[PDB]
Amino acid sequence: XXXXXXXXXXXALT
Amino acid sequence: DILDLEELREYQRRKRTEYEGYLKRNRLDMGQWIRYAQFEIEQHDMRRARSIFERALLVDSSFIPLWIRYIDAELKVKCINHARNLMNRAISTLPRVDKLWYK
Amino acid sequence: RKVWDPVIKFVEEKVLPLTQTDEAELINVLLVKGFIWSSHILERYLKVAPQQKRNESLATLDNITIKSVYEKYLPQDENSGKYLPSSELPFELNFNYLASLEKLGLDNQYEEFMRQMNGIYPDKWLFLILSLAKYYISRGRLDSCGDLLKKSLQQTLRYSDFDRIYNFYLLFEQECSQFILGKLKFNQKDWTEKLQAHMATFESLINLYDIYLNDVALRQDSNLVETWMKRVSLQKSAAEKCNVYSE
Amino acid sequence: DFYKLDEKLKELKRKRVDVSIKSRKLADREIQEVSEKAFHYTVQEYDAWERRISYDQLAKLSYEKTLRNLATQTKVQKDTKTGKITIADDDKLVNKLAVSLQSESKKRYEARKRQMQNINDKNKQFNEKLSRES
Repeated sequence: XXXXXXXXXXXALT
Repeated sequence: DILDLEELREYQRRKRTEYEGYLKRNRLDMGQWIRYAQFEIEQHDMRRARSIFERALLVDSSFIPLWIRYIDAELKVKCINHARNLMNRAISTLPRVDKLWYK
Repeated sequence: RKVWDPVIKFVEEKVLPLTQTDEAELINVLLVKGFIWSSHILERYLKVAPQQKRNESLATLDNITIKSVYEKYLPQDENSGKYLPSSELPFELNFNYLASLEKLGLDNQYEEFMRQMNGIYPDKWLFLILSLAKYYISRGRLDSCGDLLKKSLQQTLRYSDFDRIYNFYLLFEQECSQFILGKLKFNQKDWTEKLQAHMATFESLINLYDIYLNDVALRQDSNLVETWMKRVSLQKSAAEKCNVYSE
Repeated sequence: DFYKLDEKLKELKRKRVDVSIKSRKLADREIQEVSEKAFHYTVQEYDAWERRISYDQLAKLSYEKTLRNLATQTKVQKDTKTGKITIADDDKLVNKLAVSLQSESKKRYEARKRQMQNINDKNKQFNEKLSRES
């Protein structure tokens, strides 16, 4: 609900 | 209960009117006098408290718990010289009561 | 959009960590001395997540990610920038971060964290001293294990907590001597014989039991005479009693 | 060397098991804790055993008691321009007297409350008064 994830995405060994 | 000074004034008016009405209708209830004076000590208004104790003494100067309450009330608020005047007066009016001398 | 994933994330955390005893704990730790997408799901949510009940589940996974996010929840030092513990975090999560630094072998950072983590915590005085003993056991620093336990055994103000450190030290020396006897199965082998003898004579703990047991009481109640007289009864009746009465 | 050392280690391990067993029991208890002669008394001992109210005497006793309590915890000029005495007394003792009166008032008040807490409140107080009368 903080919505600080604007203009970014989740980050391979995974 | 009380959030504002004006609300404190309303509360104090109501309680003072109550106590003064009862002491008007029956002045000889010394305990009622004592707890009215205690109410004014709770309001931190020592002038009113002193006045109530003085009026109570004028109703009956011979009643020893009233003297002890007044003296202790003065001492509790660090008013030592007021207490000294008061105790000197107390023994001066009632010299044969051991309790005042010991106090 | 994040809140649809934790049901699957928690279930994955159940499967992958599940697929991944006092004496044996020391034995295995001594033996060691002879020498990822799931994290990113949790790491993405924890940028903006509300509570530590989520953060509990992250700690079940890995270690570089777990370090890297917790660094944002640990206060900096005023001039070193070191990651200090906080009372805003609850104790279990602090221990998880400690275990993260321990698993990554970031030795100086670990011990620097332990200095503070002892410092901020009374009551948890046992739990961290035993775990710091594990840090010394797992690594090659066998000397400092004995020195730690010795310099902490003479600091116990209660009998239960004494019993915890004492039985641990007992098991440690037994298993260490047992381990290094088997190693002989010539300078390194001379060293094995020497240190066999050393641990088998740090076994003096079996001799001095009642002296330590009453020294605990002399720490509780130093000026209670009957336990000074008991500490006279336990000397070996060889004009040693002069030393006790003098003290 | 190895055979005797191994046997010593085995016996020491048995002794270790014994000592740890005893220590565990001591800790268990530690946790569990936190879970015709008349003819030989002196005259001194005999005169004390003899021992085992007006407002004036009560006042004297109160004065004595306050002096006991006072003991356990341990200039004058006249202004010519007013005619009034001045006292140079220490603020620490003034404050301590006020605090003592406050705290003793609290103790008396709360003790009487505890006594109070042991058809109507006045009616049962009247019945208790009648039981004291009898």
